[PDB]
Amino acid sequence: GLTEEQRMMIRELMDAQMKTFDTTFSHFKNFRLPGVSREEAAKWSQVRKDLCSLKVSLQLRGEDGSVWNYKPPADSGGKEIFSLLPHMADMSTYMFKGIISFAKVISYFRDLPIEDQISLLKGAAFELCQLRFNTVFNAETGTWECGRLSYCLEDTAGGFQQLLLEPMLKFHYMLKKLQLHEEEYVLMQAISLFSPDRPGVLQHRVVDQLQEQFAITLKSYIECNRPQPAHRFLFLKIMAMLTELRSINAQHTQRALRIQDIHPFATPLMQELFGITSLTERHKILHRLLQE
Amino acid sequence: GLTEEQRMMIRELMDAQMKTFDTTFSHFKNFRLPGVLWSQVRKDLCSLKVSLQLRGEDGSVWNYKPPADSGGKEIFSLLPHMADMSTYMFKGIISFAKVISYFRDLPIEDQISLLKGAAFELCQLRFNTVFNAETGTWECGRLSYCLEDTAGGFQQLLLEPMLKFHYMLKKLQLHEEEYVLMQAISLFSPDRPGVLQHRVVDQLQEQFAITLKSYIECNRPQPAHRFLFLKIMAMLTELRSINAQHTQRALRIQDIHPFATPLMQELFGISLTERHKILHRLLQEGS
Ligand SMILES: CCC[C@H](CC)Oc1ccc(C(C)(C)C)cc1NC(=O)c1nnn(-c2cc(C)c(OC)cc2OC)c1C
Ligand SMILES: CCC[C@H](CC)Oc1ccc(C(C)(C)C)cc1NC(=O)c1nnn(-c2cc(C)c(OC)cc2OC)c1C
Repeated sequence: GLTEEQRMMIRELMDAQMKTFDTTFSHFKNFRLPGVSREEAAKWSQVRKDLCSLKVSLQLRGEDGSVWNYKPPADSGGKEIFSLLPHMADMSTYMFKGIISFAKVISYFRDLPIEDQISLLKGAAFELCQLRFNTVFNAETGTWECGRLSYCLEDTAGGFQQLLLEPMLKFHYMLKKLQLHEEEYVLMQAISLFSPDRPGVLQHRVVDQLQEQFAITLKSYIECNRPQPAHRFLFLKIMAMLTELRSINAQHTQRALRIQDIHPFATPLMQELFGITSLTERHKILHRLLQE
Repeated sequence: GLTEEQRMMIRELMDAQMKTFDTTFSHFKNFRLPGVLWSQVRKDLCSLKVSLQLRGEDGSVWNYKPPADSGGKEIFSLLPHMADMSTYMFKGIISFAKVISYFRDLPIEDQISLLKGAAFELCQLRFNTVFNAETGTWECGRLSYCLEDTAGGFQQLLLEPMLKFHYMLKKLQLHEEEYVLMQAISLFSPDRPGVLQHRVVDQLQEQFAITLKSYIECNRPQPAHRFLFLKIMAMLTELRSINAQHTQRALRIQDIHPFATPLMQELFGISLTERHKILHRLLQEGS
């Protein structure tokens, strides 16, 4: 029931996803692991609050059948709270490079000016990484299954209710419950990627028209491939989830900047995304990875 | 009821133990770990199957579960690590003997022969003092070694003689003084290979055993501790037998998969000073 142009748009996105999403995480290697004033004190108090909501354990399953498991330390008012940040910095950097490659395969992104390509990727990096993370999230176990690596949420005294307080966790549980198709995920990525209101975008009207066509394709896909009355508001549910993900991005980017200020963890590519010291001069690694 | 010489002998051994047993294992570092990624041999290597817990100062916990047996080299996953732990324990044993006055006055080659013969036994006796029998775990400070479940429960595990020894010795509820006297009796064994001053070592061994018997009579009056001295002596005789069996196991495993540290190879080798140059150096050094 889709136009052929809509069918070709989905084929290009799905082809982009197939070439750039390492679903098994087999090529994620050489990552770090946790080892075997008053205004400054107010900074450390906010950071401790940020790191407490997303507590996870790390399981690494070996080829031989052995299992290494890392339980995080409880907070003792020290730097133990940053134990898993180097590993997560390597994981985030590995995910974003796949995101950069994803966008480059899309023709509409390639035809944009390089400065708008940077602004869009800078604005949607966290969101496309979270959207890809949702497809490997097991809601029954609260575990992100990244091939041999596993990230299991820790049982905070309170259960599901206390975890749902955190907007990041509620997002992953709510998005998983919609049981989306691969095509719907990749259309969510395109809609998030081609956001006209990202800071620094200049071709606003072109990006807005592209986003509209991606959203119309998603709306039309749901009408054609889902039972019509039950999924009558599925598109609007997806759009509300994307709007909430944009809010979570701003909050967590602010969290990341505060942590980076007192404890530097970000990789050089992450520093470009966060704004740490012209768009091309400010983001020289991203420019190179887009010019390849 | 102990003689003044017996009281001083217990005091020197207890002082020796305090100075040379790192119960916290705080100075055990730079050890190999399992990497991130035959009938009776494998049957025992499976009975002695343990998980490794590493607790960091911050409160974090690294846990290693061993691979299940599919033949292959998975059975040897923790052996390199266990060789480093054993070598660290034996270095503490060397220091324990060096501070004892009766040992340092022996010829250096008999010091080598005695340490070579009692190395496994003295390490097992120290390991028993950190063994939690209800949890089946050797609690070595930040490191923990927890036995893995197997088919037959306690009955199948008790088949392994080393595991049976640890459970039986823990049941006797021994005091530190009794452990350190068991160590002395094992250390000053006249019948160890290569010993020349047999008579002097035999006289030393007898006086350690007499002190242990006298200590038990003076401090252990309950019906629970009846025949306790003779039970301990029988346990030492059983441990000497287990030493021979497990030393042969180690030589067979070393032949097919090398795991031994350089100091362990000197112990396993069958002049004495030239044969054991590392042990010779550690004995010549000070405390
Ligand atoms: C494998 C899934 C893990 C789960 C999944 C939700 O996550 C964690 C789970 C636990 C932890 C703890 C470290 C334990 C607190 C962190 C995280 N998670 C991050 O450390 C993260 N997740 N995304 N990002 C990130 C990535 C990019 C490109 C970016 O560019 C603007 C900005 C980013 O943060 C603002 C980042 C930096
Ligand atoms: C804290 C552990 C206590 C448990 C209880 C026994 O042990 C294990 C439990 C499990 C495992 C597995 C690796 C899992 C099979 C091994 C071991 N144990 C050793 O790997 C060992 N234990 N002692 N020794 C040793 C030490 C010396 C000086 C020596 O000198 C001649 C010869 C030795 O072996 C013949 C050695 C080499």
